[PDB]
Amino acid sequence: GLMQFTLPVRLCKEIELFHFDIGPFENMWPGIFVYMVHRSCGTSCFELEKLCRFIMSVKKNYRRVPYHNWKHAVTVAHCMYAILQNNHTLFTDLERKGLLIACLCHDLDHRGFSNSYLQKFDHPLAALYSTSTMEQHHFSQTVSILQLEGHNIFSTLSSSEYEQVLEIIRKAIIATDLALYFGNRKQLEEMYQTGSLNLNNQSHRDRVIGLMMTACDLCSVTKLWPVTKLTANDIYAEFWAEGDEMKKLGIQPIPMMDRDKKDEVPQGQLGFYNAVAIPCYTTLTQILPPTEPLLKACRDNLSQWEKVIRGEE
Ligand SMILES: CC(C)(C)c1ncc(Nc2cncnc2)c(C(=O)Nc2cccc(OC(F)(F)F)c2)n1
Ligand SMILES: [Mg+2]
Ligand SMILES: [Zn+2]
Repeated sequence: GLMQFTLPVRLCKEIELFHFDIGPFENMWPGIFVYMVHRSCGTSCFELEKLCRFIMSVKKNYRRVPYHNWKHAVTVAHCMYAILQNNHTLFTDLERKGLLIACLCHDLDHRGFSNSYLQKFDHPLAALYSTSTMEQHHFSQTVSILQLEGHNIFSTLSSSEYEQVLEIIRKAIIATDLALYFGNRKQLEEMYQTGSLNLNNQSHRDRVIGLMMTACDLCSVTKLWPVTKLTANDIYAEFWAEGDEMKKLGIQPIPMMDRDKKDEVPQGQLGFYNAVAIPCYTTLTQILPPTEPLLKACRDNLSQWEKVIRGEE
């Protein structure tokens, strides 16, 4: 009970900031997650023996891919932690429990290929889950691990609290399907502007959690430019591999996934910032004003890509 996780001074201070990088020491990441769980949720939230066994099972079920790896799981969980800590009173106990676990589990068993590639390959998962293919698989993987003997971190919740938390996690993971983000933000924009947004409405909370999940999932665009730029190599490493696999199926991939078209990436990032990233962090700042540093970091990084295209770097 009295066993608190403590980080070195520099991490203890920087972990509270949105632009925190979790560092290259893999063996510190579980402790960084437990630290955030204890401060975000409480030391009572989870049995430490069960939590530690859950964390290491999740880690085992993330693959050795360039981007959709264990580091991403923890990095996304950290963004959620920063949003929850800056929005203390807005979220219930069950939501702070569920969401940190949802983020850690949101890309479980990712092979580094899009829902689109699974469909064109005719992968079994595409037959099992017609839409949001990988995300339904991520939730499936999350339930499987929870049901491993001595892994059920929610055991002390009631039947209805258990069913509520797993429903928060399912919606949260399904919302990381970027295909579902465009309509979710648009609805949230209308609701905010017409002033019909109501956080006591469960359907409206769901949409706001959805947007929070997109913002956490994209948080690599909200880091210091050195972090954002080097993470962008890992992301394009996966895109170009999928491009290669499309060519193998006899399909020219989109320029974004074509390694023969690397020159187009700077402009491709501009579109992504303008079409997805900036809108996402703007709506989020409108609903949750203390999340404004994500929008500011994201705009700084937009400018850095503009500087790449102008040949200044
Ligand atoms: C896996 C998924 C959630 C979809 C994702 N995550 C991070 C991304 N960028 C990133 C940037 N810097 C560092 N780390 C990650 C991109 C991306 O660049 N997506 C992208 C890039 C170009 C065009 C495009 O089309 C779209 F705008 F319609 F989404 C999408 N996509
Ligand atoms: Mg995903
Ligand atoms: Zn992700």
